[PDB]
Amino acid sequence: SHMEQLKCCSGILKEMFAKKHAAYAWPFYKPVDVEALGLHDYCDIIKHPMDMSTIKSKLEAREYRDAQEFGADVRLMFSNCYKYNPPDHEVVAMARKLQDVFEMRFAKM
Ligand SMILES: CCS(O)(O)Nc1ccc2c(c1)-c1cn(C)c(=O)cc1OCCCCc1cc(F)cc(F)c1O2
Repeated sequence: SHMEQLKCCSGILKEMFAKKHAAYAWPFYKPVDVEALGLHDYCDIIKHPMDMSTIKSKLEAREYRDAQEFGADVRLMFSNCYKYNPPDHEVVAMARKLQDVFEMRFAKM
């Protein structure tokens, strides 16, 4: 059932927030602060922004029908990072390391 699927999704996000992955997961914790980072072109490039706190809030509010909808927002968060930032940038390599953790956990359910 989708009820048991969403419970596993809470567990995946819990690992993503844990101190174990904190070294590369921290730039995805809260929404991208465009004013603090000085990213003048971020809103023009990224139409649908996403972060781990928004996914955590949408999960508690039962905004996802199934595990696929949760995975769609998690992948949107990574896809936005790959689209905006340069390929050689630090945050892109951090996104790949966090996605390695997500893809492995998301597949094993
Ligand atoms: C917690 C959300 S925040 O409050 O906005 N903090 C926050 C801090 C640093 C960030 C990001 C966000 C960030 C994240 N993501 C996913 C993006 O697509 C774009 C970003 O900014 C790019 C410009 C800064 C360059 C940067 C340089 C480094 F050496 C490490 C990074 F992690 C960097 O990136």
